[PDB]
Amino acid sequence: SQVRQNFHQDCEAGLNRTVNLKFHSSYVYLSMASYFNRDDVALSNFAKFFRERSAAAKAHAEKLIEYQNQRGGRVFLQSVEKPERDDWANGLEALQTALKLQKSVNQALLDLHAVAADKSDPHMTDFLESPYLSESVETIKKLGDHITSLKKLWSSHPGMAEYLFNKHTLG
Amino acid sequence: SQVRQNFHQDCEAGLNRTVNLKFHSSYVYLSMASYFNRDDVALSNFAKFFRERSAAAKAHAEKLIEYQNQRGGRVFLQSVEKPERDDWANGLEALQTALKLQKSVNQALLDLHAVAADKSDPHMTDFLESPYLSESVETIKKLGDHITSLKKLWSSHPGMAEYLFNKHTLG
Amino acid sequence: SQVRQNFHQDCEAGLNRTVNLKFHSSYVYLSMASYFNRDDVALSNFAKFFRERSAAAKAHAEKLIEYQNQRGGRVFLQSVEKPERDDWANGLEALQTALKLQKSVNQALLDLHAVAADKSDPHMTDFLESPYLSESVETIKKLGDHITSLKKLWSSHPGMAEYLFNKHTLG
Amino acid sequence: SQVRQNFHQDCEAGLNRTVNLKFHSSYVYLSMASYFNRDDVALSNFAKFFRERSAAAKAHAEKLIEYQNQRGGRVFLQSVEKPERDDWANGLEALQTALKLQKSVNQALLDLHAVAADKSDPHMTDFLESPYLSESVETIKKLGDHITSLKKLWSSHPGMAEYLFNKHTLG
Repeated sequence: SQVRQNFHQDCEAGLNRTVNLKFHSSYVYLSMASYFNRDDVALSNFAKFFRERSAAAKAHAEKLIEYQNQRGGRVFLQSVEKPERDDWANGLEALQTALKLQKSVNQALLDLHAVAADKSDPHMTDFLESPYLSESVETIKKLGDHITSLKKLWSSHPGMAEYLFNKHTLG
Repeated sequence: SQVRQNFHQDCEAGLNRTVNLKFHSSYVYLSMASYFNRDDVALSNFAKFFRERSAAAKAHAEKLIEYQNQRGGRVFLQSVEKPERDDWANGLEALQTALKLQKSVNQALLDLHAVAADKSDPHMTDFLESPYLSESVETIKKLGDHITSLKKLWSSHPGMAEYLFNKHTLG
Repeated sequence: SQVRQNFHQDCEAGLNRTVNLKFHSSYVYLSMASYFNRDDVALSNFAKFFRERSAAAKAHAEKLIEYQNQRGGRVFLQSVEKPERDDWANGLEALQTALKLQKSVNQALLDLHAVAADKSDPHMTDFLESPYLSESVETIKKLGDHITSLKKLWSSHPGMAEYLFNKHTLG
Repeated sequence: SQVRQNFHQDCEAGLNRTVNLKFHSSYVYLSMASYFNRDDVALSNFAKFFRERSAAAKAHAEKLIEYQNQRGGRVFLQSVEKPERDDWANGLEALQTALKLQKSVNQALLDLHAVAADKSDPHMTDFLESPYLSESVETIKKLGDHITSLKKLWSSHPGMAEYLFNKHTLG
């Protein structure tokens, strides 16, 4: 590539692994959004919340693909594995699964950053920091706050907890 | 009728039965709306909800009457039977009665569609599909969602369940 | 499902197969869009065109998932297979691959329609017709027109053909 | 300097070398812009393109001079060497010369970044990353895309290639 400069193979490969990871997350959230729209779950604002997370993860995957092209790397897409579950039990469990998902995606981004740093690629570390690393920690804080608030309500009544939270926090 | 063309007697008769069915539904919802406005029930948004369903069913009956005229059939109106109850117990029971009502009306519309299809009347099947069959399934999904949400609250406290739902969902 | 009515298992299953098919198409177009953004291909309007097709297929998959929920079926997501190629050769070949892709997706939709018809589900046949079947034939006609125009230019000079078409037709 | 803090001599010197490099680039592009305005070349949009690159490089040199003052360093200006050529042959050759020029300027910026990093100067690495390193890679990608598009047309007819590109891409 006539454009390629100071772009290491390990950074190119790591970038391709990270887009698959982002697509996988998006698919997971899509599953959650669809689950909450079921007539027997009926929590429209939980669904909306996960639909937004799904869209955000997908956009991230797309921007990482664009970055690959801009640096002169070659995009290699892999199959996207289905979510681990089709039934997400309830709103608290879905929220907790999302926190763990976001934390593992954050770790992958941290690891990718470390490779760019080790390879002395200031352009990539800069790109990874804003907005990827920053959106990650914000989302993690928001999910953590949400889990705390829902847990407090859960202790009183789970039926009412989900209904109230869906309305006052997610709405 | 100089206008009549490819309009079978069975479709004409079925159409007349369906308008009575629509008027009967409207009357049922009117009864529900009035019940929720009682000083000892006092759930103004439940009443409003059933008042809208009543108006929608009535409009449907009117449009079916117009369709009969447009195709050259003759309208025959029958007496409208009163609702089965004057007292609807509570908000959950009223909602459940409505789901069953909507499902039987949906079935009648499906049966009517099948007769039009069997008689090779593409104009009538098309007319029945949009908006009749489509509004039917949307209403059924909404009522199902509503019953799920109210049932969750019911498990905690029925008194509070109705008050909250009337305010946050129906309002 | 309290909402389910006149919804056959075969229609429910077919719907789940079709969303995977739609997601697979979207992924294919994403691959094409990314390929055209490579510094050694550089046909920004071809990329834009495939990016739009990708977004359209994804939206379709999402609406089919919503339909499943509305009828009371249960969504089961499967893994999304990667595109068959990472390198798409050129603009004419990418266009020809898309026509074949659209035609097979159209066939799957026709087959699904036939199952709904056989099961006497007027709601589903109606839903499949507009906008799914209609967007399909429009896209197929547009792709066919595009292939004809590009082929005419190709016969003179492929280098210039892509550059001109990218600018005057896709731009 | 009462203002100087955590500003190493090597970073101060490197900054002065980089402004000369930026001024030299600007001068090179000025030469290219003037060449394309010759009555015997007459490619007004190629000239405009190089005129913009010239202005951008000059602005960069000016901002680096300001940075030197802000950190308490002392600006030392050196003579600006003339471009290596007065005649740039054609549009493809000028474009290729620019890619190589941008890549060497990018390397100098990467080297400067590495010195700041080694000296533990987070303010300077941050300043170098945005917008210097980022504009560099964007320009390199754009020049690469341009060379690809022009090369495709060149294979058919160089006379027409320049005329079309000057109009459809650079215009």
